Amino acid sequence: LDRVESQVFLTEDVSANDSSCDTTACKALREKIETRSDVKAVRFLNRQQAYDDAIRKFPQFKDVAGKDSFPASFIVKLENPEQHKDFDTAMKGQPGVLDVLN
Repeated sequence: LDRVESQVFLTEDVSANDSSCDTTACKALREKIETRSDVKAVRFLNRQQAYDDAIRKFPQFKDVAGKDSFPASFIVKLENPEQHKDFDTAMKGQPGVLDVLN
């Protein structure tokens, strides 16, 4: 068990109709994250998965949310939980990054 993971949400261009992070922008951002010395692993959650996860927890949005109104993200494992503070800051300053949680 990793105690914490970082979730890096992507702006709407990065993830558009991209189910597996196969577009130029998504790959460019993944590579910028993966090659950081403080990053252990990265996995991608597409817009469809983000919708399913959100609507599961908040069905109230069902009538107003389009199938792509929930941002995609990278779930990132760091080498240790202490590394999350400066990682978050760095990620928030990356073109294509919407927000960072945890």
